[PDB]
This record gives sequence, C-alpha cells and structure tokens, in this order.
Amino acid sequence: TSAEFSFVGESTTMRENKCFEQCGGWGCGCFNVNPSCLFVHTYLQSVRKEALRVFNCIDWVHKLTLEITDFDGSVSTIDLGASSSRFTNWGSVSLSLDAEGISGSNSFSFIESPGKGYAIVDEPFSEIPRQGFLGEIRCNSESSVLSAHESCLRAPNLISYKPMIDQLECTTNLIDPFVVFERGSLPQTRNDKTFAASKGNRGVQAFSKGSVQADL
Amino acid sequence: FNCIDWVHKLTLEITDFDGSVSTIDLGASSSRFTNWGSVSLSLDAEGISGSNSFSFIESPGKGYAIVDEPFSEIPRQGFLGEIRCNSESSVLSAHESCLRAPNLISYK
Amino acid sequence: EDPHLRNRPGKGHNYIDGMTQEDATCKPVTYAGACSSFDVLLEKGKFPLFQSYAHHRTLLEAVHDTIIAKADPPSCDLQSAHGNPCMKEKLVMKTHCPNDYQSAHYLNNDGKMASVKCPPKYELTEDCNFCRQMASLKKGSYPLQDLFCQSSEDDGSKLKTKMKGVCEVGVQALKKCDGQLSTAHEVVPFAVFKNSKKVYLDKLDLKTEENLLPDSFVCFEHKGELKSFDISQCPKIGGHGSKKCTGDAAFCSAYECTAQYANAYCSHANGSGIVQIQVSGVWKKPLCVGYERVVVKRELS
Amino acid sequence: EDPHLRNRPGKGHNYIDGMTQEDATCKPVTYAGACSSFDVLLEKGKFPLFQSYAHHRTLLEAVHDTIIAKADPPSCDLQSAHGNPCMKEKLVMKTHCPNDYQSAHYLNNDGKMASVKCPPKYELTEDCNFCRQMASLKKGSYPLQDLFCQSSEDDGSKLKTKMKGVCEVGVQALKKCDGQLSTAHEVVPFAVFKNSKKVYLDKLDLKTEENLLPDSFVCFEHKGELKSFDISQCPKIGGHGSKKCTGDAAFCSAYECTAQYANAYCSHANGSGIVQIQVSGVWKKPLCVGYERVVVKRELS
Repeated sequence: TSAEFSFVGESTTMRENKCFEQCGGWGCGCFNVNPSCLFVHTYLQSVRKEALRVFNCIDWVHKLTLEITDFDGSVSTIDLGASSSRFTNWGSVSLSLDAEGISGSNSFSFIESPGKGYAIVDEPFSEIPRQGFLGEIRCNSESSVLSAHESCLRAPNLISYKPMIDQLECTTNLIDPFVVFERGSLPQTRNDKTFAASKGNRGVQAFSKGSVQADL
Repeated sequence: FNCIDWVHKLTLEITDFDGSVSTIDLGASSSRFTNWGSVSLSLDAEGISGSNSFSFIESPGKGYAIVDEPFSEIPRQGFLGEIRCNSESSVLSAHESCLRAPNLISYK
Repeated sequence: EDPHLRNRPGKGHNYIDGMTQEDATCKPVTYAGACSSFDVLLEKGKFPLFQSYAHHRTLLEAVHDTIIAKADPPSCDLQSAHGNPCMKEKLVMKTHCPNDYQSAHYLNNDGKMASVKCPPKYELTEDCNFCRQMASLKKGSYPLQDLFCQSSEDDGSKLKTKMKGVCEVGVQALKKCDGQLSTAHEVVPFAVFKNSKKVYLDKLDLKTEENLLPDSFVCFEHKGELKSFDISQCPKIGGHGSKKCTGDAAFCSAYECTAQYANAYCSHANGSGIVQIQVSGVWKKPLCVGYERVVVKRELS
Repeated sequence: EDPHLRNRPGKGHNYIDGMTQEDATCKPVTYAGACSSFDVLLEKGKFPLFQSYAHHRTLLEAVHDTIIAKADPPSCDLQSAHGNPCMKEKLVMKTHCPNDYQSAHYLNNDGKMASVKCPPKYELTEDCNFCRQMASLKKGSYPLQDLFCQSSEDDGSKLKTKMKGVCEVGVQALKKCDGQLSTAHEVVPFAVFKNSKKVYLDKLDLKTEENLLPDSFVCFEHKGELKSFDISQCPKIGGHGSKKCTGDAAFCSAYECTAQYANAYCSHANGSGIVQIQVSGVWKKPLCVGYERVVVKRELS
C-alpha cells in the first residue's frame, strides 16, 4: 500500500491492492498521450450479521448423560461416552462396556448455527479451498466472519474486476452457505437414523433405537 | 482469453422506491449493490459444462470469434499464441515486459 | 514527477479569517516562507491525501476564493463567555496536533467553516481538544482534516448522510437507537457540496479529468532552481501582457511562448484540473472532500 | 581500440563567426592545444557515435570544407526578440548543454549552420535552452547534436523525410493531422545529402570500406615521446616526396621505408575509409548523418 491508498487507514481485513491501465489523452483527462493507470483497493465486507461454523464428525461417541446424585444431596449432571471420565464430589466415574457405535461419517459435513437449527451436507469435509467449491473464504473465529479479520485464509485471485474507463465492478462468486443450510436442514432421512440438535450441551447427536446395554 | 464455465447471467433492472432506476445483473450466485440494500440469486438450474477446449478472441470495435482448439498456455514456434504480452501497450507499442520464446527470429 | 508542491495556483493565501497573524510570511504562499499551516501538509507521515492531490487548492484558499463560507462566529474563542457553538463538533473529533500551535481549524456541519481561538499564550496538546498553557508558538492554525479544496460551483443541497446502520455519527442526529451502539473512533468519508450539509460517503470513485485552465499551470522564475513568479503576467494568444512567459505544448497551447526570451517556464501540473466524484451512482463535483475521525455510532444489535 | 582522437582527416577548423576566440590553438586540431568545440565530442556517456567513428569530418569541419553552407545570420542573438531564424526549430529541441558555455549550434532544416549566442557576459543553463548569468566562459561553442559529415557529390536534392506513420517530426510539416498526435520526445536519425533538406529516417544500416588514402596514415617523428608530422611529405613510389618516412608493411607497401634514414614513423590508421549508409534500401553517402532529440508526432486514431 503506497501513497495511493495510505490515507484510507489501517484495518484488519482481508484486502488487496490491484493496478490496471486504461487510456489517456484529452478524451478523459490527462496531458500525456500515454494510457493512464488504474489503482484498485478492494476489501471484503460481510453484508450479513450471522456466522456459521462448518465442522465434521469422524466418529459417533455413544454419550450417556448421567445425573449423578451425591450422598449429601448435591445433585450434579454429567455425561459419559465410550470411555470418558468426569469429576464428581465423591470422586469420578467412567464407562466400561460400550458396544454401540456407527462408523462411516467422514463423507458428511455439519453446519452449526447459533440460535437456529443445524444442517447436514451430502459431501465430504472440505480441507483446501478453491474457486467453485463449498468452503472458499474461511476464518478461525466469529469475529473473522462478522468483522472480517485479515487472519482468515483464502485463495489468491478470488476477486474479479470489470473496469469501465471510469467505472469499477469488483464482484466474486462465493457460494451462499444459507442456501445449503436451508436445503439440507435437519431432520433429514439418512440411511436409518435421525439427525437433530442436542440439549443442554452444544453439539450434534443422533436418535437410535433399541435398549441401553453398558457397564458403569 | 478462454471460458472455463458459463455463468447464467440475468441482467436485472431493479427500480427503487423513490424512483432511482438502476440496471444490474445476477448470475449463478452473485451479489450487487443497490440503493435499498443488495440482491442475490438463489435457484439456478441452467448451466453448460465443457468449454475448456475453446478459446475466445476479443476485438475492440468489431465482433468476436471462436477457435476450435484448447487454450494456449506455454508458447512455442509453430503454434497460435507465440508472442504474447499483458496489456494493449504491450501489443501496440511492443513492450519489453511481454513474454516470448527464445531464438524466435531467423537470420539470413 | 514535478516537484512543484510549493507553487499554489489562484492567489496563494493561507492564513484564514480569524487568526490573521502569520500574514507577513504567507502572502503570497510560494516556495519561500515558513507558514505553519502548510509545512505540515507536505511532511511524510501526516496527510498523504494532500500529498497526492497538491496541485489544486486548500480549504483556506477556498475560503479566500469565496467558495467555502464561514460560520458565525468563524473563530469561536475558547476563553470568553460560557457557551459557544464550536465545541460539540470539536469534542467528537479525535486528531493529533503537534506542539507549539495556537489555533486549529476544522469543518463544521452547516457546510460553512468554524475554527477555535486561544488567547496568548496558550498552546494545543497531543489531541487538540483543549488548549492548555505553555520552540516559539506558531501564529497560525493546524489542519485537523485531510481534505483539499478546488474551484467548483456544482449544486447539491438535496443530499444527506448516505450511511446505513449508523445511529448518530459526528454531531448529525440521523436515526434513533434501540440496542447496542458503538462509539469507536473510525475514519469515515464525506463530501460537502455548495450550500449543503456535511454529507458523508460510503463508496468513493475518484478520477483525474484535466482541462486547460489558468489555475492548472505552475512555473518558476529564471535568473542568474525554484523562484516565485506570478502566472497572471503571461500574455495570451496574440493578446497583451506585462512581462514574458514560455513553456511546453500545454503551457504554449493556450499562452504565448517566447522560448529563451522570457523570465519563467510555465509547466502543466500533474493531476491539476477537474476532480469529480461518484455518489449515489451520479457523477458530481465536490468542494472539499476528505476524511475525518469522529464518533461513529453503529447499531450492532 | 579507439583510433587517433587528435588527428583530423581534412581541414581541422572548429570556430564559428561571432565567437572567434580559440583560433590561436584550434587551427588546426592536432595533438598540441585544446578546443572547447571539440573536446566535448569525446566525453564518455554522451556522444558515443563520434567515439565509434572518429576518422571523419564533424559539422564545423564540414562547413569550413566548402560543403555545408551557413545561415543568415550565422550567429543568432539571444536578446533580439521577435525577428530571428532560430525559433520554431529551437523550440522543439530537448538537449543538454554543460555549464560555462555561451554559444550553441545545431543543424537547421535548410542543411546549413544556424548558431545562437548570448551577449557578454551571459552563459547557458543545464538543458541548453535558456540563458542565465554567472566561472569563465569557453572560447567555443557546444554542439547540440551527434552528427558527422563526409565528402561526396551524390545526387539527391528531391528527397524528403521518408518516415512512415509520422505526421510532423521536429519542424518539417509532412502530412496534415487534426486528431490526437503523439507528444513523446524521442530520437530520430537524420541525414543530409548534397544540397538537400534534413531527411529523417526510421532505420539505417552501417558498413565499413577501408581504402589506402593518404589521410589514413599518421606520422610520428623520432627524436630519442611521439610528435605529429606531416604525412603528405612521405616519399611516393613513382610520385613525389622529400622527407623519407618508415613504418610497417602497410606504410612500406605504398610508400618507401628507410628506418634510420627516414624522419617519421608511419602506421595504418585502423577505422578509416569510406562509410556509406543504406537509405531506403539503397546505400547512399550523405554529408551529415547523426542523431537528435526532437518532437515526433504520430497518428493515433
């Protein structure tokens, strides 16, 4: 950022500085016959006020929300899954037998929406971003999406430019996550289980059938 | 230039509430800026794939053209796209910054 | 590429009406003189916008050229009565003025101009919001905004602040507030037209449109280098004049050139001419477009 | 290797009317003495053409050889306003004249020598366009071009500028233009034939044809340190010659060598001969080809 845009001000936002060349002469302004330059300073700006956290699930842990009651009367609520451990007033607790698990969840990505419900996408998790794919502009926190932090990772040459002598149109082709969020909104018919939101603790769960066979 | 995908653009002339008539366009899943806010496209089930094997030529003033050959990346002797540049001055005024293949000028 | 940052077109007066104390060294404003209201405008690291656009006019020159009006009073004294209109627009601004300065001018809201005044011997502070007690004290004013003046008469009084989701920015009471309102000092663009209010901006599209105007050529006097010389003494195409003048194709295309038979060399200033603006999708011509750091109240909830 | 930069094959006069002050030591030009009108042609980084080809006549030597005529007046004044031949041509010149110089000469359109000078005691500027005051002035003039003349009588008085795509170059008005013409100050090679105008060229081809002319042999006297000697007094096989000379095989192949019974040493001056340029695909021998920085106007539609 040279003296062409140094007076704008510093801001932690994923911005970029371009440079083009149009024409010169007296038809548009310029004493030299050489074509004039065209400096472009385009920065991202989240027009919405909501954010989404796209994550995945490599394994389904059979969590058992247990409300352990102490001897004195201190009622506490905890949870145990597969082979986890917590802290209680009388000591601790762990899970032994857990013969209830479902494998094959790497080809599905989940979307968390604070306030509203969740969703499911019938595609594997996105690792590397690229143009024309779900998961281009990404960040690391809520402020990186709402306030657009410069620490977020993105692909280079992602902003198009269509200059028109004295006009400028810098637009992109970012996939709207609310379209897929509203298309694949939970609940959805997947194989033979029901996917929905959780209660108490934030996260994704699943509704299965049968009995409870475990050892505490 | 070339075209890797055909975006179904819809040139929309949005009329504001006060009377400010503006003309914009929307394609696939794009967004613009209006006086009352913005606008985007949702459903777009109209697209054609398979355009990488065709190159386009733009001519300021006259019409366009089409070539039945994939896009030229690396230049070489005896192929369309040898001497290339980066701007209009690189072609009209012949700028040094243009890329070309070595030993391209014969001598007798 | 022309180092003509000291040559001022038109007349070259930078002293303002209200603090006429440094008029002995800034009249006319040329390559000579150490005017405190022009030296900081070219220092590296202060106002780079004026460094990019320096071949036009300033706010003071716009006031002297009957372009930007003055409020009532134009220089509100800080040590007089108990209440003055030039304070609510000053406390909301957050600037950085160097030491050894008495006055500090800025842009008001009614489109005119209102500055402050401190009786001797009072100097400014690190922010300039209040003048405390005591090199020597400069008998001038410090530019609080990074703007530049220009000759224009375009009317535009039917426009207001074009900022969405902003409660009360600066001193303008726009929309009401019902939730969480911010107060962080952020830069906001603005452009005041002729006989209008302090119209803010959101999207700026600057351009360069030069034109053969008498206030767009710079030159320096030659003698046995940069010297002061008035451009009004240049003859026209077959007209008349006092002395002589010469230049290149731009200066000689409109004026008379005598080659070595002159005392100066008029040269066309780079970027000087007509600088228009694009607001609300309509190309307009502002007067003193610039930036400012005021209190911006944005509705987050 | 650079040839004998002091020997001049021909006249050797480097003085113009109005500034005849260095005629005591610059008449002719040999190893002894110095002249300000010739030492500038050997400065590195300015005039490399004369450094490449130094065995040919310059401009003043071509004028004194009854080849290039002189304008009227031959020495223009820098104070006589409104009424001088050098004006429209001098205005479209962009050169660089060193300090401590008073006179300046160049090639005009008519193929003559139109020199300009200022009255005492005035000097020139850095660009060699204006005239300032002042340490001591030189006894000669500074050539504003890098051209060299020869001796030929080839026909070509009906040929003009053969440049393609150029409206008005320098001062000549070839084709009429009314649109947007280019204003770039570029260098264009020029050439002048026998009784012709300044013919500009877009491209040219050089060559070298060595011969056995008497001027292509130098003479260094033995004394027992080498001093110049008149080579015309060398003994010719079957012709004339009083003072015996000596040298290598090139000198003894046409003359007579006696070594100890001689008076000077002869050697073949490499880099001489007849040099002809290819003008419009035809090899011609002009009388003043070089380079200059003028105004070139090209059609841009």
